[PDB]
Amino acid sequence: IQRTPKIQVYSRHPAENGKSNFLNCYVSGFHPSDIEVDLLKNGERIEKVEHSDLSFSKDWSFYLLYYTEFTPTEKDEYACRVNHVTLSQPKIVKWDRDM
Amino acid sequence: LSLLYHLTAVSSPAPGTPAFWVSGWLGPQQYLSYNSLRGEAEPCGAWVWENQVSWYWEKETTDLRIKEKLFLEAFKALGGKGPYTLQGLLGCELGPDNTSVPTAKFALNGEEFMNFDLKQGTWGGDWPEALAISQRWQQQDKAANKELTFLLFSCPHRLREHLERGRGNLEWKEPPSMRLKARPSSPGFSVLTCSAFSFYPPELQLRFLRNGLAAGTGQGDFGPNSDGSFHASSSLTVKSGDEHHYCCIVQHAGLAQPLRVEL
Repeated sequence: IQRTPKIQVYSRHPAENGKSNFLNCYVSGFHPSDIEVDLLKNGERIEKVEHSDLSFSKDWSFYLLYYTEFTPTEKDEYACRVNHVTLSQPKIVKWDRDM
Repeated sequence: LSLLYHLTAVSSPAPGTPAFWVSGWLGPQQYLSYNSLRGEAEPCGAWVWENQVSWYWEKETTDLRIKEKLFLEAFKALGGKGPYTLQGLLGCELGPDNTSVPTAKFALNGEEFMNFDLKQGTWGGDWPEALAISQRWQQQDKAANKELTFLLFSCPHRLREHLERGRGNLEWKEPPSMRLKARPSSPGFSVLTCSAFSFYPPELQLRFLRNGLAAGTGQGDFGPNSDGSFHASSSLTVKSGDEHHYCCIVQHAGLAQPLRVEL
């Protein structure tokens, strides 16, 4: 099979402007394993992003987490851009400062 | 309750990428990390500081090397160019007594197709590909015994050691920080979002309340943080007056009570 990825974007702690934080992109439920994930700042790809070991779930679909240290701002935007075979163009998911 | 290895091999990895990697889990926590590049099994998170019996991560490393070769070998016994993905779920769970319950399932290209009949000591499956790999492993004439050893003795011995020298890591409890916010959506409608930050263990409930009357769960979401903790959110569409009559209820092991939450 091919499974198309789910994408979630969230912070590790509630987002207070000026307090340091972590931003997350959780990608999950996809097959096969090859995947490409960039984190964005107002469009601009973020350099020192880390990631966890590629693992899978009970249904054998793959998941993975990309994270980056950062400091939120009322007029700064973040997003996750993902590319995977099951997709025509890479999908960008905006970080909603609560979800 | 329970220790699980997630093995994955691929038949054509991009360079940089390992052809075969494994992650060991104790419940929802990763304790182990291995891949075919470094070729060494190593601890994760707090488990770096767990007091082991000093040859432990050697025995983990050999067993996973054995399993590395069995996996790459499986691709040779297949008859396309694919490419291919092989996946294994091996481990154990301590029973309703103090005997262990083996798990050994396998999956090819994301479809389960094979397992290990412990009461016979063989890999089994309907598929020609299952039968091919099974026969091939069955021939590397060490491997069925090793596999058997692995699940019946190795695996459930490791679990007890961890259960004893890391029991505190497993009992870990962390309440979530909670938030409840409303955003504009369609005219007439706003979206409510009850979010739960940095909690452990994974098990948690979010339910909405229309006034005090039950409002249902909403549409849940759920993910991991970088530190082994977790995140969750859950949303509801409501119309655009009438939002402060809603609230959220959370419940989680790290709290003494279900915690109500307003806007």
